[PDB]
Amino acid sequence: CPLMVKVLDAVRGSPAINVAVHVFRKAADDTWEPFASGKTSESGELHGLTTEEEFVEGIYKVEIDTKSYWKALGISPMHEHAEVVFTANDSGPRRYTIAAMLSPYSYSTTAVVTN
Amino acid sequence: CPLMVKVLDAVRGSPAINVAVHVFRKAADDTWEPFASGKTSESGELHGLTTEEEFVEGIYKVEIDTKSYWKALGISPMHEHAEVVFTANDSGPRRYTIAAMLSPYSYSTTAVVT
Amino acid sequence: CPLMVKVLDAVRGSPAINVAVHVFRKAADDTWEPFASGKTSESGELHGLTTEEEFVEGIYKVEIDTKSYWKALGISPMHEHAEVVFTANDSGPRRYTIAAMLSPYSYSTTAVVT
Amino acid sequence: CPLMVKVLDAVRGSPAINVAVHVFRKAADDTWEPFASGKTSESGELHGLTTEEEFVEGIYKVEIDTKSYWKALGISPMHEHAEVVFTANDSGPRRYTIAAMLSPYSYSTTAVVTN
Repeated sequence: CPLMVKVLDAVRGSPAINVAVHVFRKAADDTWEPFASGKTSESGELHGLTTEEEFVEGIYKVEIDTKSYWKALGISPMHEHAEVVFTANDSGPRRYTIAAMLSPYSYSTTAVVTN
Repeated sequence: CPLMVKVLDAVRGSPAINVAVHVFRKAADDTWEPFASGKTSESGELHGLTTEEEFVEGIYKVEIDTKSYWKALGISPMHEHAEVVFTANDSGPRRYTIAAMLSPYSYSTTAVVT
Repeated sequence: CPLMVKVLDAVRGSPAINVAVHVFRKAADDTWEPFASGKTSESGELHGLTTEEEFVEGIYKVEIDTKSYWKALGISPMHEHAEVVFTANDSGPRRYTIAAMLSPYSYSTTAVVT
Repeated sequence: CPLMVKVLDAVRGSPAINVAVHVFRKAADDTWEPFASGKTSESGELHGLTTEEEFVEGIYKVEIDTKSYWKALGISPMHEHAEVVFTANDSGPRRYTIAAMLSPYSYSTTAVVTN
């Protein structure tokens, strides 16, 4: 499993469950073409987005629908979403985990890369 | 000053100076309309981007050229840039301080609203 | 001002006002020597804690009474209080801004050094 | 396993491996008594710190030696450690995961509490 996203609710101290996640890859021109999508599970994790065969080198965009997450709890948050754009597998295939920590008025998204 | 953007360097622990920041506002037709842009000062802050009259209710995108920042420090980052999209003034005028803390593999952002 | 502490509320997106802050410095015998204290203002900032003459090299602890802050807001937090411990001025005097962002279950802290 | 700590290096984008972690519990007096300790694995996680029987109600402090971590990588750190003090099991037994994200000049620690 080369790409996984883990989302945590730092305000309620719990996993961010059922959060929509969309992944895109930049095509040769300059457009973002749909690559994969899914929703986080009860543990706040999202596995199986793609495979080693499909996940080639490229610039990828991971957009987390944090707004719907907060609205469902009755909160109108600051951000429309949490997004990370990064280059993947530029020095060979790696396993990537996008770890996102959420709060209504702030968030962090970091790319954890392993061999 | 209703909108101020601050950028910090998580690796060196200093203000990220001379960083390019672009701000866009989403139009009725769903497109991104250029709003204002500038570069952070020695304190890592960007003031004067807009006015109270100009900064109406809406969805705004702040795009930081984090990549050029790292390049100039001799670093080749994994993150391509940093983008923060937020809804502003939907409950009346407010002053916003949008801060972004950078690292080659991560960014954190905060919004202080008063 | 060589040391400034700023506290923010990640739940409401505002400065955390009237937050108690206590600073200690580790003594030669390993005990925490009271150094300075105060409360955040309406901007969530606390200035004037110390001076260039008193702020010597050493290991400092900034203890933030997050608990009392939440209580006043009708919230019984799981986090008891934040402790930010750092070494200061070990390569000469520097100006430090210690910021802490709070939630009932978490806190993030940053340090800008100039 | 009621208490787990996971540490991530948000600056190098990897798990923070072999990081020492010390856990204390405030005793009836007002002092921090040793409770448990360990080192993070290659995944940056530390399991088996305590048991359901031993982890009773109380105020606990979890101190992560980030200073040694950054030095071993040749990176000068700002903080002595990343820490979290919290009341645990005050409303019955819970599972606690301390998620800490690290950078030389900043850290975040959030208690993820589940049933």
